[PDB]
Amino acid sequence: GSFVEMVDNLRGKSGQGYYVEMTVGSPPQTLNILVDTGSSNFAVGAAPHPFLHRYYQRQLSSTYRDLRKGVYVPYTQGAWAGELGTDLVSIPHGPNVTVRANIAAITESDKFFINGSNWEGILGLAYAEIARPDDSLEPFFDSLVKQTHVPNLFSLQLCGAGGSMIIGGIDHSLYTGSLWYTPIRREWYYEVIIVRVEINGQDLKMDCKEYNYDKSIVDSGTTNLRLPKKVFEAAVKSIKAASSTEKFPDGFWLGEQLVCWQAGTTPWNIFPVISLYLMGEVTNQSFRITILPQQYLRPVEQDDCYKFAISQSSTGTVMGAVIMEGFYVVFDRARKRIGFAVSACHVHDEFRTAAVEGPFVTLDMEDCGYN
Ligand SMILES: C[C@@H](NC(=O)c1cc(OCC(=O)NCCCCCN)cc(OS(=O)(=O)Cc2ccccc2)c1)c1ccc(F)cc1
Repeated sequence: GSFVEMVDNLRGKSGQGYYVEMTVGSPPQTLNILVDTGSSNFAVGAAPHPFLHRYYQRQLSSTYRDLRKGVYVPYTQGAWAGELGTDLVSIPHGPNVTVRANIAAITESDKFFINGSNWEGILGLAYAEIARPDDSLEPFFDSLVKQTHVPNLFSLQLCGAGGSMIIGGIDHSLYTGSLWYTPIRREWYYEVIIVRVEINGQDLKMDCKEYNYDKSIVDSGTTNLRLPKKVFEAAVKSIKAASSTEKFPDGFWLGEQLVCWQAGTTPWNIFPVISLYLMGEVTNQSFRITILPQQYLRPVEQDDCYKFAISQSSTGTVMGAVIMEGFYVVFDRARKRIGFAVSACHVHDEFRTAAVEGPFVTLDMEDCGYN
């Protein structure tokens, strides 16, 4: 395909975050940057840190421009403090352009960087509304689109146990079947609306407003499929019931205890598939994405240990890596929609595969959103 050079430009397959190489400053300073659709700030470690192998050295960049303003960004897991500036930025295995972007030099941090993760910064791909200090600090992708010809669209193929980030388009070799789109409800986080949830085909039977209580987002920076407390509780009960041929401790379901199997003997078959129906592009029409235990049971560095990766949240549903690793996801910003298609690299077995199917009839989907 025409976008071949961007294929396989991500790393972090069996790791702690998917990252892409980004070259900043002049002379060139390339760093590993976490791909995060759950935030909107581009920031890079700029001082030595125990978990960082390399960092941004502003004094060595002749093109660096100090903005003379501090910036602080808290996340679900950790936070960092830094200094704002702008510099030249290019993505070697991404678009063939170079833009001057806002860059936050991370000088201090608390539980942000992850030991052994190999990434030294973060690329917040969400919208300006949630950028810090405020929405006036233009995010990287916004700069890319405004300064260049690059189409306002990117797509992610996260390959778990690194993947491809196609910028400006789509590569058809990354998925099979059809692409199904759900509207981006509002441009801040990549917010979507979930209208129905099934465990092995069985409806969880909860008011859809509960599935999006507060909000539902697609976030490549979050490991798990996080669900509102009420939904999490009902989901776990149903999953346990469907996998009753085997019993596991309560801690396993809370992500506190790991369960290991002899190398290559994990009974994937005893666990149910999980389906999330998303609002479609046509009135009263929806489609569903289905993941396998290979997606929600994550390996932990002759024993194969796994952690149940569906957890609870008090800030809404978060469709993280657990969801994204089963699909090729198209962030069509230009048409305010997110597309899903079965990923050509998703992990499965000879009996089941992840799926994206439709259409389905779902009424009153507009009422599912939180106001
Ligand atoms: C990068 C990594 N992300 C995480 O481990 C990560 C990020 C989160 O919130 C967003 C956030 O903090 N974004 C800010 C950027 C990340 C900062 C991390 N301190 C929440 C989160 O919590 S969780 O519900 O998934 C349970 C959990 C906790 C710790 C480790 C694994 C799983 C885990 C990640 C690992 C694997 C992936 F496939 C994708 C992402």
